[PDB]
Amino acid sequence: SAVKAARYGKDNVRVYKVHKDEKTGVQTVYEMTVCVLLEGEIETSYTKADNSVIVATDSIKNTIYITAKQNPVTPPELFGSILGTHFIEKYNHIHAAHVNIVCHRWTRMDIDGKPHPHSFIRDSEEKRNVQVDVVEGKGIDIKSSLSGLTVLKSTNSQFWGFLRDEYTTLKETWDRILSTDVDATWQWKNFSGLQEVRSHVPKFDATWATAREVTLKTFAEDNSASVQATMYKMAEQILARQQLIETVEYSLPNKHYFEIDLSWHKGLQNTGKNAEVFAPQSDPNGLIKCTVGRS
Amino acid sequence: SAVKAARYGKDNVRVYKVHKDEKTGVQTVYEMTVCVLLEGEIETSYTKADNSVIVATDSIKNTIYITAKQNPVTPPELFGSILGTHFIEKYNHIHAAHVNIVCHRWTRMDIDGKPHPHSFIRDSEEKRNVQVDVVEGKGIDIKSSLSGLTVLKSTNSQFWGFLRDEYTTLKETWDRILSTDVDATWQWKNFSGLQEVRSHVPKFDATWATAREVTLKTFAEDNSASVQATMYKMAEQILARQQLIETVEYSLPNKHYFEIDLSWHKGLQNTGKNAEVFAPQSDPNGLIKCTVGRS
Amino acid sequence: SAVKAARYGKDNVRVYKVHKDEKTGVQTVYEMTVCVLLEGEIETSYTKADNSVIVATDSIKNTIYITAKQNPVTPPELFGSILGTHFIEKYNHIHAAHVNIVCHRWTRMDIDGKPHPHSFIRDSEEKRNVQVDVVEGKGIDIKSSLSGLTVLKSTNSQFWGFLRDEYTTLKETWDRILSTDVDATWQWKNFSGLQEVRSHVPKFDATWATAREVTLKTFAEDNSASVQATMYKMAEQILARQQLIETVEYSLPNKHYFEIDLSWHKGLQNTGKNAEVFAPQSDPNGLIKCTVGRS
Amino acid sequence: SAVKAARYGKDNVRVYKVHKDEKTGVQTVYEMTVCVLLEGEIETSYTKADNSVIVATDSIKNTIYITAKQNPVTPPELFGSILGTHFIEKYNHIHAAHVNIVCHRWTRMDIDGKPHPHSFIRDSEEKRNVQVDVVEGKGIDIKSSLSGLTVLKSTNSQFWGFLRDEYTTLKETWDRILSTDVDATWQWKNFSGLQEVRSHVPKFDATWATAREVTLKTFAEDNSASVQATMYKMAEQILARQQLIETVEYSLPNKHYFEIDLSWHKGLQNTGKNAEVFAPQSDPNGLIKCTVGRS
Ligand SMILES: CN1C(=O)N[C@@]2(OO)C(=O)NC(=O)N=C12
Ligand SMILES: CN1C(=O)N[C@@]2(OO)C(=O)NC(=O)N=C12
Ligand SMILES: CN1C(=O)N[C@@]2(OO)C(=O)NC(=O)N=C12
Ligand SMILES: CN1C(=O)N[C@@]2(OO)C(=O)NC(=O)N=C12
Repeated sequence: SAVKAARYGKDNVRVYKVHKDEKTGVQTVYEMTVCVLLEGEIETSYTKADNSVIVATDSIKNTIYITAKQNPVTPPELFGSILGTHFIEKYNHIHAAHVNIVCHRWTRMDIDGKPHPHSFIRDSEEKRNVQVDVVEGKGIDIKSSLSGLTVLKSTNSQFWGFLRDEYTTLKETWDRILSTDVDATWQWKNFSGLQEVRSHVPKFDATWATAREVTLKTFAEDNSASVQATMYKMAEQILARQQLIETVEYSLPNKHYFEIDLSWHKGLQNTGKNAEVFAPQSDPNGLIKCTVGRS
Repeated sequence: SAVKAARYGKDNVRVYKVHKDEKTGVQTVYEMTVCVLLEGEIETSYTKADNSVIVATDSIKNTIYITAKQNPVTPPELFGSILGTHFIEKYNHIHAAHVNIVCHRWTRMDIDGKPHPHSFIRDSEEKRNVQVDVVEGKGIDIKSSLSGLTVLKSTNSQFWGFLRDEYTTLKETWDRILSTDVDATWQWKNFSGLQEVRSHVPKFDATWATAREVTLKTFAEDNSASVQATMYKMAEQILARQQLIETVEYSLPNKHYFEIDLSWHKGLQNTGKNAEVFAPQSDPNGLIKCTVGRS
Repeated sequence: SAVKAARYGKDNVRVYKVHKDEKTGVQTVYEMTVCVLLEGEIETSYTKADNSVIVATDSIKNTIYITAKQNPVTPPELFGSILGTHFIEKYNHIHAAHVNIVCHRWTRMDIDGKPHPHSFIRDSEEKRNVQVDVVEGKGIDIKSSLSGLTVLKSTNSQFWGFLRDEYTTLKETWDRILSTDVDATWQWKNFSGLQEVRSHVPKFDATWATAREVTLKTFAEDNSASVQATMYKMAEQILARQQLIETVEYSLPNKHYFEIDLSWHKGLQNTGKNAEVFAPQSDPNGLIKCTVGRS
Repeated sequence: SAVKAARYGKDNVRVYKVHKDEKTGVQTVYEMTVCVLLEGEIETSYTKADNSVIVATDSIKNTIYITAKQNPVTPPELFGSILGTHFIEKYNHIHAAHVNIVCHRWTRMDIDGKPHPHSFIRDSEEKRNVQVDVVEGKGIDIKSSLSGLTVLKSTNSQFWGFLRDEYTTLKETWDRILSTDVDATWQWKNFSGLQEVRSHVPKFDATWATAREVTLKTFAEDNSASVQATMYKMAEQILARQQLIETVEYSLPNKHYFEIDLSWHKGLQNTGKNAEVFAPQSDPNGLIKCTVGRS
């Protein structure tokens, strides 16, 4: 037997941080869930009971809190890069750090039209994420994502002209509901290290905002031929708007809303042109995935 | 043995309905989860295998869809009252109908400042609920609620002067974080029947909006002495603003955010006046409940 | 405005306790989730910012751990009664304590036929619960329950002879699948206080075991006319086997498994006598409730 | 822009199947959740609104049910291989099929010592899974797994001799609780196709049983130096017992149970040798991963 791969660390580290602007009195809050997994010359902790090579996960946790105290937690791409870099630089025998951050929404409350200085609402379960892979000698690989953005349109979605064989029962449609939970990931050009990441800091929030805006506008405006066609349009637009992105991945469930034939009851018409009441289906669900690159 | 209480029905009925304004082309969507449980002269289905008295739960489900097709689904207080009334009127032997409705948010999308005619976002997991108890000869009892409204304030919360004995370790504080998930219920005056409910229809959306506005404003603005003191202020204001409400119930978790002493690491100061990084606690949680009435 | 009802306390207190038999070396583990809510002369904490009457929920939490250290945590009926009694006796102004306990399964591992002295498995998500209401001057009300016992039978379930009207589409059946998640509660005779509870300690584990055995045997053996008929038989048997139980409540979802007509594909026969492949339905679900007493 | 990767299909397809032994009258039930995602010459569905190349996910769903009707659903490695092979053989332009199966437990009920012919219990939330990747011209890659096996031992776990620096607060221990949720995956030698899979059918159930037995025995019996050391022993034993496995992956959370110092209350001793009452921690959690191969 031989250890082919190993990684270990602390998952589900909840972190809150506040910034107090002293001039205005305005407070701003950040809340995240952090995972750090390490790789390196750790095989003997598995094979020979050698704990000497183990940076305890408890210590990893402490390190997350200390790093958040000493550094900005925004944008998450930066925080993750600082955190990951710390582990590979501090510990001679650690050669990679894998940092996952889930950012939770705390949106400033509006009270009688005024933004409140220190009151916030969890306005959506939509997340902003980063995956930061810091690898000794190969730089910093960042994947940024938004997830849990749930949307629905009541018309201007179609699905016809698909393959029909002896397995096919689905009727072609020129007018359906489309509902989905958007998971979109954009992968940055490899960064050489922390300096290069810092040099692009403004681009992170700007590109997240662009990706979200493009997603919503394209979903709302595309008279959709299919999930496939619509998601491709989103990706192509994001790529066109940020040079430093290599790939965009979308993963979209097709959350079906079924017509209910009520014609058995007093000839009630609730199908086709007359469809008003639908049965949202919990399961099963279509799952449509695309990775778009440049050429 | 004797059956002391019995109720039965269909739970977790997902319902979507669309309205198409033909003039403007504007579509509006409603999505809910419905539960209907019936009571009446049904004991023999339990005691003597007598299925003859059972309105099948499958039929209850059909009835929910048919009622949604034939009637407005908004406000939910009205829909629930219509639905409940149907069962007690249609079936001689059914004497009560218990209708629970969970309303899911589908907020119209804004695209370049314009509200989109047929595109929506699940903008929050916050729900609007009704419990409608239709009881033959005793009228219609409606409890309206909002739930899953998660809020946080970073200062202007205190907790001091509480009882201290040999079980007490908690330090008094004059500045803490307060975070909660608001569950608020307002119980209407008994309605004699469907006519009286209909006569008050506008009051339902208006009172829900008031309850939500009061909750958010009071939470944001109250320099809180405790959860108890703050929630009481919310309730008293709602009662003052709608004559037809008898009681308001609040149920508020105290979602603790703990200071992290980092003084063990290079004398880092992260407590009291210097507290920036906190550990949100998953469990356990305070749970504070209040029912406020008139006198 | 006037406070009509108030209660407050600590929820989601996770507790583990170990017993070490010194003779055998055998260890036994208990794990629970505890909620304690208090009532009493606490109105002024809500109405006048008077924290002086508040036993802090943090102190309630400490008290739960101290009580578990000083007393047996089994049977949960006893532990809950001790815990609740403490609050009403210690604090002059607290007049009721509501104690909910969820017991998690940690079943001893069998290794080559031998029970292992200190290794356990979470063998089921089935829970054993208690609700203990300790009310100053009115004694101790205990409701014991099992929940999350998920069962399925593949035949010997029927449902025919139900009411058929213009809302009915369900076909009568003489052979279906029946699947359910059993929630059963037995309510004890009021106890005068802690002495009387202690006097009946053996009855608690014995009655839980009886209730579970009766549930499983009756479910498995009853050629079921309906959920209603089967659940009544369970309840009547439990009542017959323990004098000190006043009522038994069952709450049973009907988790539907639908036939799939495949006759459209090469005349495949998968309905009625030929039904092999079924679609388990996530939602909606029947919900059947019964409370059985004595007469 | 150019599509670099694409896959699409149906997720969360719930499937139940019954076998009726006519001789004995014994029924046996299988329940699973199935995901099938396809790859192939499908780019134009994304880039040119060309639905002609799309095998509708609705058709994929139908195909899952038809395949379950026509073929054994056990072992899941076989079912997945049949299902995946169907898509690449039926459709000229589909070149890979990715089949994920989650098997749910339905354990036969024991009634007075007799196994019941048609009554089952969900005895654990532990799953048995397969991932079957059928790739045109490269054969069939099967990963088998067990997951959600939650275990706890109350002693004979240690953690000392780990790295100590200025980030370290964790005290070395020679006696702790160890609790984990076991996720173990074994990757089979590549199979050339369906014939070779069929030739090894007995090995699938046998190897799953071995992996589970080894996991439980090693966990229970190892006086653990660390999660790392213990999980390695499990993997090495599984590899030694089945020639046709290439790699074994374990992913183990370290579910912390914290000592509670009660010495502040009347000098109660509840730490070290006297630790009886512990606080199970929801989060954060260690996460320890290992892939073991041969050499
Ligand atoms: C109705 N429907 C399918 O049956 N397949 C799809 O995924 O769900 C698909 O491939 N494209 C769709 O947009 N709509 C679908
Ligand atoms: C810190 N804390 C308590 O210990 N009790 C309380 O509920 O959580 C309470 O009764 N009131 C509070 O607002 N804050 C609390
Ligand atoms: C098929 N079915 C119903 O439609 N109603 C029931 O609850 O689900 C009911 O009242 N009794 C049943 O056992 N079966 C049912
Ligand atoms: C106490 N503890 C750590 O702090 N790191 C570990 O993962 O949780 C680790 O690396 N090994 C352990 O078994 N125990 C741990």
